[PDB]
Amino acid sequence: KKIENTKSLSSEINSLQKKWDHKNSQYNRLWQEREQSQNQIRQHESGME
Amino acid sequence: LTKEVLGQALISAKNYRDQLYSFKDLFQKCLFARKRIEDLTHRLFEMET
Amino acid sequence: LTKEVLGQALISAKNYRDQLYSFKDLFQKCLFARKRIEDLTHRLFEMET
Repeated sequence: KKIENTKSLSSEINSLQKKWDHKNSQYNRLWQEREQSQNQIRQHESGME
Repeated sequence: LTKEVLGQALISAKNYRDQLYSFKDLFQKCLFARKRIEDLTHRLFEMET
Repeated sequence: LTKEVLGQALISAKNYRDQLYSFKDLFQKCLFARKRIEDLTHRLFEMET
């Protein structure tokens, strides 16, 4: 019975780890996109100058 | 009010019109870049939560 | 190919070009808003999951 509990907890932990890793990857991508947007603003401002 | 002087002035006015249109286009680009940067910032904050 | 008709046609073409630029601006706003809705629906799907 205790082993069954541990098995369920292990599966839950694996799923949670997968979810957190995916979310972190998406967060990194989004931050990179934001930095690209800021660089775009600077480039555009030079062009308008 | 010579032919050459006024022709040059008119051509310069047309080219100024073109450059002004391009400038407004870049201004629009900057506007949307700023808005998207704001969007990404708040999205990233939520993602961190 | 008469004076009045061609003058009117020239004015028509000029107004066409200005209207075309305004339409371009509206189209770009529509593009940005469409992508906003795309991201929002993606997020809504994630949250439903």
